Amino acid sequence: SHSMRYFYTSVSRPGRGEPRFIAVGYVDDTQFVRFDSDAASQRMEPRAPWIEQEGPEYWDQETRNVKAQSQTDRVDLGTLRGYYNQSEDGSHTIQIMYGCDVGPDGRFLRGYRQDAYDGKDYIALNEDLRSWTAADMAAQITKRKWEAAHAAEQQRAYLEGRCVEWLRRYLENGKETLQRTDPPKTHMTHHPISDHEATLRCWALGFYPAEITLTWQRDGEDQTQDTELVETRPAGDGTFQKWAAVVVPSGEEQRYTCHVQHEGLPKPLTLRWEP
Amino acid sequence: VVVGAGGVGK
Amino acid sequence: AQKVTQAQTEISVVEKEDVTLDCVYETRDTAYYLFWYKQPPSGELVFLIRQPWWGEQNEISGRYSWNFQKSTSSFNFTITASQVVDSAVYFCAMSVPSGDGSYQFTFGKGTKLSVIPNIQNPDPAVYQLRDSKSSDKSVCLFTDFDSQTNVSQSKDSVYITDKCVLDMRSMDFKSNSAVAWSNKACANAFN
Amino acid sequence: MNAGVTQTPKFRVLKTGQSMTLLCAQDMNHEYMYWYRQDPGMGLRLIHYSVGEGTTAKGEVPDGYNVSRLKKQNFLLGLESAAPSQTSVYFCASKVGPGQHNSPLHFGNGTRLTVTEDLNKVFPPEVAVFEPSEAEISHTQKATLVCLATGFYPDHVELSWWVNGKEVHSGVCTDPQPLKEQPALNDSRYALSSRLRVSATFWQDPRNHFRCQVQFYGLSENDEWTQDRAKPVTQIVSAEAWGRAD
Amino acid sequence: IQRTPKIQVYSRHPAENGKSNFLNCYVSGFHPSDIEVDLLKNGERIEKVEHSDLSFSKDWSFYLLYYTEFTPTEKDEYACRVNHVTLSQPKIVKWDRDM
Repeated sequence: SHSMRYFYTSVSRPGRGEPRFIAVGYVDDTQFVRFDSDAASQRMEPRAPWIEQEGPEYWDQETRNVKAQSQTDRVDLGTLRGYYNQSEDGSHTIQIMYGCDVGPDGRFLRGYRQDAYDGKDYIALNEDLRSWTAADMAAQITKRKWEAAHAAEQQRAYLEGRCVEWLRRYLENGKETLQRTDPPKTHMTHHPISDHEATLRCWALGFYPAEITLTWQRDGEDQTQDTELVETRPAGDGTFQKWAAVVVPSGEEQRYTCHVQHEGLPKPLTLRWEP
Repeated sequence: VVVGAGGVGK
Repeated sequence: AQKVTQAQTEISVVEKEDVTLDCVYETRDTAYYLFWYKQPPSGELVFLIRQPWWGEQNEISGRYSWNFQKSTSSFNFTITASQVVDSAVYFCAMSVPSGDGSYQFTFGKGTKLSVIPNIQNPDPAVYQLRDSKSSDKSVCLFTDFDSQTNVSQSKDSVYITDKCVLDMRSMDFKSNSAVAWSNKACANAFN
Repeated sequence: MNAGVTQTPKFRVLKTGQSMTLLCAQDMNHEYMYWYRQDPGMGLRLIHYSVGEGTTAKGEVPDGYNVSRLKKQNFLLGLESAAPSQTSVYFCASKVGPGQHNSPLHFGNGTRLTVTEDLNKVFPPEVAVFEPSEAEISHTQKATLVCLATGFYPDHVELSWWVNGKEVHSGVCTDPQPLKEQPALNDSRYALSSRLRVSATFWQDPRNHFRCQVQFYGLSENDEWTQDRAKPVTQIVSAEAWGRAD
Repeated sequence: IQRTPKIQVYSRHPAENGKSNFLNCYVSGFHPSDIEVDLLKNGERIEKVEHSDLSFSKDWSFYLLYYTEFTPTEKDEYACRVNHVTLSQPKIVKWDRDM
């Protein structure tokens, strides 16, 4: 079970010039393309090994389609500045995420297309891929245009057609990478916070994909009281890192146990403090 | 592959 | 590799009748819009319809219907109840994103549609027309002829116009007309 | 609500090596604008284009043409050196831009240019009305009048019928385009026919006045005319018949 | 509305004195996108620092990774310096390999 997602981001810099558009694309937790309006290149660019192999026709198509998008987005910044009657002093920010989801059988599960302005829902396409949800009045106008232009019929044709055809090609092409499970390599650390309390941190490193569940147990029983989780973070090599901590009474370290569930673990893992 | 650019703006 | 091909230069159908204008496109680009334009005798160029790549097959619009077949790259235009008005040059076309992302166009070369009246009582014959101003100048008029019969020439430098549909709206009566004049025989012409 | 695309001029005749500017303005705030020629067998060929104010780009047949997009509003086409090759119908076009990628082209009505070796081949039409055949009237109960404009160059003529002083349209056929008096010559003079059909009784009534009218677009004042015969300027030439109970 | 950045500072591979490694600084949950992120060696900027391409999370908030080659020593301190319209002055988080 896997996904493709594009993330477009377009920022106004009134005076400093034309908007900065930046597009990136993902298959599961792995980036594979990018476009930056300010780059020398002026091309959609590879960012995984397994896409480099697409031919010049692919790169040209992807380049032009995405330039065409950056251009719409550029106009859209001024149309929305006009909807909200904001002055042309301020930097504003359209962001679009869309993509699809296939099951292990390789068939369509869901599609997505969601736009926002200044960091807040603007307009979304519903799971019906046939109707939109405006968040405010500006979006309600967009919504009439897109109802008449039949925009939804366009997204749907993409998300149920070319999005999955190509997600599937990318998973075959990248199978040694995109379908690897890398299990988490786990240690535990101990930080006396006081003469009475101490912090057990449970570490998980080098794992892919990023989906992972770290829980604590005391004397063999669910424990969430006094527990932290960090935001899962990237290693830079295409793998993930995340820790979980609990504050415990000193002397009582040996009753707590870190539990680790990840896709590439046949059995869940288990750590205990060892001094 | 990216979606085609929309036929109308916002 | 953007071509549009219309393939019919010229097509002719009697009025109150269906005509289909074939159009074939060739692109490797996946985010195209196809168009049709009409250009009547007047010259101006009128938008008729757009089908986008993601579109459904059929598109009705009054007497005008279109049939989009992506598997075979055809976008054929049908006219039901053809009226002579529809007589014109019809242009198929297509837009794709160009280098800088801007959509840009490729046109077929045009189909020329002649919709010709339904002459429910032919009386073909010729007439000698004397100049209003007594030159002995004379022109010959072949009129009231069949819509199927056709015009050519016999004794070159002599001139023959094409056929020309004329409507007296008052009388509810269409007529065909071709004119002939030499410089120098009213009959022995049009043969 | 909006004019759309406006093009000037509509008719023009240079001498080889003379220059001119075709002007095109659009009132719809469009970002892209285009200049096409249109020729028998070639359909529509783009000459130059512009996606924005200040910028312009070569099309499919630039050679012989320059352009300026000084303002968004207008797009100028310049012939620095007129060739006979450039005899054509020029059509300006605009398109909204990326606010509407699906936007179709909007075209103007077209400038009809004729470039000629020498402006001494420019000739105004000779117009003649021909009366209905007394045989037509007593076989059909109808009277086809015929007009004939001949001897003209360029092929820039608008023809019209005028019954008792008012333009008419009912009963009128006019050739789609003028025919060549000598089709083997690249500077042949043209002829155009028109027919007005009226009831026998209306033609037989001598209170009824028929005028054939031809607008000819020839030389402006600014062309020289070292010749002797009347300078062939833009002008109207007419022929007329009264009704007749003869 | 504007969200202030979360900052994490760590190495790709567990630290080993005299051994090759990459120093990462993860900035996340911020808006707008305009941010300035420097890597410090004993309070001094580093030159050849790169970032990942601009993406965002479900809740519209942007994330960037900033990375470079380095070699840890007992001696040398490392840290990250972040700046963003939500901040009165630059936030420094010190790198702590023993976390």
